[PDB]
Amino acid sequence: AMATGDERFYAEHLMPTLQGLLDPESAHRLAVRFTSLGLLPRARFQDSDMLEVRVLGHKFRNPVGIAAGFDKHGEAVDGLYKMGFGFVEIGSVTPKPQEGNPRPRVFRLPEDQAVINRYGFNSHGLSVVEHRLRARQQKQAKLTEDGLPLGVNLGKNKTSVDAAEDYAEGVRVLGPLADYLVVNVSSPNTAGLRSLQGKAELRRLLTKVLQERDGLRRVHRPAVLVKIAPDLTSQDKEDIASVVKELGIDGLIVTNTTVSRPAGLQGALRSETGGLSGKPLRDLSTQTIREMYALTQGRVPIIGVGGVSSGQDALEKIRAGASLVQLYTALTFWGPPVVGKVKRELEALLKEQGFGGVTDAIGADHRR
Ligand SMILES: CCn1c(CO)nn(-c2cc3c(cc2F)C(=O)[C@@H](c2ccccc2C)CN3C(C)C)c1=O
Ligand SMILES: Cc1cc2nc3c(=O)[nH]c(=O)nc-3n(C[C@H](O)[C@H](O)[C@H](O)COP(=O)(O)O)c2cc1C
Ligand SMILES: CCCCCCCCCCCC[N+](C)(C)[O-]
Ligand SMILES: O=C(O)c1cc(=O)[nH]c(=O)[nH]1
Ligand SMILES: [Cl-]
Ligand SMILES: [Cl-]
Repeated sequence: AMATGDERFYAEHLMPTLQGLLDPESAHRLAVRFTSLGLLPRARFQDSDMLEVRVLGHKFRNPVGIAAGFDKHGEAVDGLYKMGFGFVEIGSVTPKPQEGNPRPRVFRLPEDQAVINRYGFNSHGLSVVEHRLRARQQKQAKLTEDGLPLGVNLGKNKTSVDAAEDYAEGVRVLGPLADYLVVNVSSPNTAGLRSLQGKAELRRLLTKVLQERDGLRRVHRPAVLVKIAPDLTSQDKEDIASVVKELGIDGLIVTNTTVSRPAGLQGALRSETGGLSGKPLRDLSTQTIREMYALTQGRVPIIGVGGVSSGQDALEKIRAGASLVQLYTALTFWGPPVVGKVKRELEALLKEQGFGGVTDAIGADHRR
């Protein structure tokens, strides 16, 4: 097809050539700019009814989203929908602006189809992002009604003395502009942050977040999800599941990047500090989805993320318990045509495996 034409040219020629000329962070910035301007190949893929999912109080035209980190500051939302994503997540956004870690802080591992990053929550801050989303608020209301929801991922400032207050501020400022919020407690690149996944600290934090969310007017009241690491102990996972059910958290995003370094990585930069993403994370993420689905009795929507680059990858996460999936790292290797690729392959596999649509496949492995 013309679809598989672009896919091949991008993956085999354009992307490796451009990536060889650019610093990884320059590549990131350039990608956000081009996306923001809508300077994109044609997304010829027409979303099928088979791909629609109803979860988190919304219709999703397709189950493939852009993960947090690509558009940290909400600059490229419309362009990301033009790429064919069924939903967009922006952030992480911190309350105050902050620079993040010194450069270089992003590393390519092409032999592993992986990235390592240590951005450290570089953010324009809540006020900037609020004004950016306000400028297109009604455009987004129509997008959401048309099955293209918006998520906002909230972080905390490096120097904050009260983490829960940083998240509360995010709920109050960006909650009214979001379909869902994410309490990101799983960056590997902010000191002490992942300790907020622990039981006592998590219950107190999430209680505060949910109280702030519940105080928003109805049409401005988002779902609240918790994004977790792939590096949790069994105890940590059980505790999260317990808290989520007790408080009525609306969903989970599973997973962030890993601080592990799986045996077999080949890239020269494998021992850089930071979170590892892409292919080496894939199965660690899938198995975290599987465990969290079981621990929550299939009653808590999961957005599955980590190492998705194909329809098989997406379907493995769906069958393990994800209602929706995200990707980021694949885009850095394949470019924009990867979105249509994943969707096309996923549709084909659903038909081959006897599923009437995505919904029927959610958690299917648990019923074998
Ligand atoms: C992890 C940081 N990081 C890295 C380095 O690790 N790369 N990277 C991306 C670069 C990208 C893209 C997507 C990316 F995620 C595109 O989709 C590319 C693109 C092609 C044609 C038209 C329109 C677009 C937007 C352009 N490129 C580069 C060649 C500039 C990115 O965020
Ligand atoms: C450069 C980079 C920056 C990221 N920044 C964030 C972030 O600000 N917030 C967050 O929740 N996740 C962040 N992530 C994690 C992704 O959202 C995702 O959970 C992870 O990369 C696994 O998906 P992937 O293998 O498809 O990239 C970032 C990932 C990368 C590669
Ligand atoms: C930073 C990426 C550089 C490559 C950009 C490729 C943009 C191609 C999309 C332009 C729109 C398509 N058109 C009308 C020319 O066929
Ligand atoms: O800003 C970052 O360093 C970052 C945040 C996050 O949640 N995950 C990640 O891999 N990087
Ligand atoms: Cl508002
Ligand atoms: Cl590390």
